[PDB]
Amino acid sequence: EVTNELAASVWKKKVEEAKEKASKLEKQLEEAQKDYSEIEGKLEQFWHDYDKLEKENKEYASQLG
Amino acid sequence: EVTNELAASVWKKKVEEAKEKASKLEKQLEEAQKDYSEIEGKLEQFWHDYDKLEKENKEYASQLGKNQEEREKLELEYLR
Amino acid sequence: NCGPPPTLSFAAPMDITLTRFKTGTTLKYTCLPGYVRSHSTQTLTCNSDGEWVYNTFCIYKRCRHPELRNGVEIKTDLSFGSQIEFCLIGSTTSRCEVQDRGVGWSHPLPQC
Amino acid sequence: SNCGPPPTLSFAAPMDIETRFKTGTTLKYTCLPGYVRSHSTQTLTCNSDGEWVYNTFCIYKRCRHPGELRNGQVEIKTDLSFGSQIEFSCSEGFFLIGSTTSRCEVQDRGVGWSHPLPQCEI
Ligand SMILES: [K+]
Repeated sequence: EVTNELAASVWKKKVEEAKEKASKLEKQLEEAQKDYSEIEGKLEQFWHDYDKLEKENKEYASQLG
Repeated sequence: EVTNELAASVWKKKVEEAKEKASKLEKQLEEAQKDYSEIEGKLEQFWHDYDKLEKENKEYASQLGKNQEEREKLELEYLR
Repeated sequence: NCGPPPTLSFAAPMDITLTRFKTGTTLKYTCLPGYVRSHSTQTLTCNSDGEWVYNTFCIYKRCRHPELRNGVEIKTDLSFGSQIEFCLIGSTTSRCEVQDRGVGWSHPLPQC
Repeated sequence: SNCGPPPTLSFAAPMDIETRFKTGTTLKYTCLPGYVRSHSTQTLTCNSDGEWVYNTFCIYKRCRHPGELRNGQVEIKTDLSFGSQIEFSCSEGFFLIGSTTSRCEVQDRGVGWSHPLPQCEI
């Protein structure tokens, strides 16, 4: 339990810190989404190499049985 | 007195908003890192599968090369 | 013996058209446009009890990150089918959609 | 026409535990602890110019986000990858109970934070 003037003065302060935090949280999410774009790109490049290998694997096994 | 109560009520609703904006950004950052970790772990396992397949390929070409070389040798032997 | 396979939202059959199926049948599947392979195989199998066994082997592709000068609310994520709310010249929203062997935003950024 | 001893790599280690090498010699490598495969070709190959040919097939593993510190702040100085360090701080009027720093280290075939999040207590 606090006075109305006292509570409002600390809610105002907390609002300032939350604004600064959110502004930071949005730089970190931006960098995270950019990171995920890279790792997903690395995943697509894996399936490209993997698919080439399996086509070769399938053709190899066909010439043996 | 009436102005102070109206000021406190306004800023309490303002801090309740900013708390939600951060909470939604927090969960969005957490889900974005778990999703990165999901792919990173899948790729580490997927490279193992890649390697097992390459080993199979190397063995396949080896068995094939040894087969044609033995067949050529017997055909050359029959011709002598 | 299995009946028709279930309808997946992320994959369709790769070499058959859509009947009954023998036990041990293994249908190969392909990820629908806007999805990417997330498991080493992409198969549905008929088990001894006449049911189809499979997990979720595709996941949503994700659009790239969307800054609006003098004015972007990501309500969910950047995944296929999600929407961003944009100060006022242009579009107020944009959706991650299939765009030429990949995903992309329906509309570019608006003018503030 | 011959390669010398292979260079020592900071991101990978040779799978084999000779001083001259014939053109075409391929030596296989695996990523070091704290690293992860980023390419299909994890090999060094003796080129006809006498130099080993290779790319960087390993990249840093990444630690997950530490989490939010109640009544405090977590400073990500550089990144969240292997070798990097984060700093902890408490808000005014709170005391820090625990470590003020944490490092992304090798933890059981993966990466993790050396020290856990501290407690900011009044
Ligand atoms: K590659």
